[PDB]
Amino acid sequence: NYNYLFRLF
Amino acid sequence: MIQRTPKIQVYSRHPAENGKSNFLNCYVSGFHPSDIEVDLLKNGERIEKVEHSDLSFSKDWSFYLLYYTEFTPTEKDEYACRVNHVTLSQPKIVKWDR
Amino acid sequence: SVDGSHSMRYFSTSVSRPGRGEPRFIAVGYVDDTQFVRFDSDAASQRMEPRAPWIEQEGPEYWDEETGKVKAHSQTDRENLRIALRYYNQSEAGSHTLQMMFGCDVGSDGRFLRGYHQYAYDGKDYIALKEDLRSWTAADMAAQITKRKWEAAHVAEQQRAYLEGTCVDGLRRYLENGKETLQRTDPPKTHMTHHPLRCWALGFYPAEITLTWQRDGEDQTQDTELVETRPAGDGTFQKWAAVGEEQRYTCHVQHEGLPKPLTLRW
Repeated sequence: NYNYLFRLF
Repeated sequence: MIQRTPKIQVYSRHPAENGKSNFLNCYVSGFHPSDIEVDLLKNGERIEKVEHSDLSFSKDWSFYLLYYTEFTPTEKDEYACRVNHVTLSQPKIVKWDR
Repeated sequence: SVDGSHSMRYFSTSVSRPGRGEPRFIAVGYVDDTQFVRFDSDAASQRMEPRAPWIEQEGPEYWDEETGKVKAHSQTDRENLRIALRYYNQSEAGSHTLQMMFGCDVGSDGRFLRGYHQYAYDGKDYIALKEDLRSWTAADMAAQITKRKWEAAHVAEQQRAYLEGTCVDGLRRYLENGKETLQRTDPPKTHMTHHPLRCWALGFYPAEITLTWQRDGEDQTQDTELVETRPAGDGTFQKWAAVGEEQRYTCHVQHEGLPKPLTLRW
């Protein structure tokens, strides 16, 4: 299961 | 930035030098960045069908790739691997040994 | 490994293609040393694809949902590649690489052990979630800017939930469905050669292996050559060790798939 939240730097 | 030179290993999949099907492999590892050219060579001529695994990397973030072509080794037939990378002034050619 | 622990890892690479279009995104998924999924932005499917027989036993909702999450990653790291240019005052003509690793560890019993969430820019550490899954390790002044933002937005909590939850739930399921394949070992095939000598371990899984040289029962480090473990292409791995003067030396091979550590008769 991949992650569902990705953030910017 | 820090560019890492590729580590090259050309080798046979299963043990063989005679009529028994195997796979010729050129495993490149420990390099950065990812743009790399791997050519399997038969007596100096590029083998046309050479597949490779999906790009992945190690704990130090350096990449590794395995290039392979299906083959049936014979006693006399010679093979090689040609690898070019940004860290390489000229293509490096490693010949299959044992 | 010997602990009996099992691990799920997702590796992602983004390489910007200046003047040649949008960046290339490759994402690969591994359970221990066996890959099971992949996603390549250059591929026509534009969807998460299987690479192990036991992941195809998953439902069809899985492949749609997993595709949506890896595509979000690829699109998110495309802006992050551009943010890095501003943080480091670099030009739009250079090719740069952004790498991410995330995943979790479980034990032999399947309980949560560790979590991972790290980034690298151009092959060197950018930012990492620390082992407490609550604080961040920033490697340079650029990552300090990102660390402050991720502390204000409380990103650690949102990741810690995934690592302890959805992450381990999947690893368990993949381990059980791949029981016939994942919870097994391949012992090395040992053999030795001589040249005016070296031991060979072939066809072993997992890749964790140790090759030792002892002369007359004493550890030998000098005149010894050990190459990195290599894949054969069939899911197993290979490694060899080497050192007139002869007969007095012995090669000792240790592996979690070996009933006993092996000693090689020259």
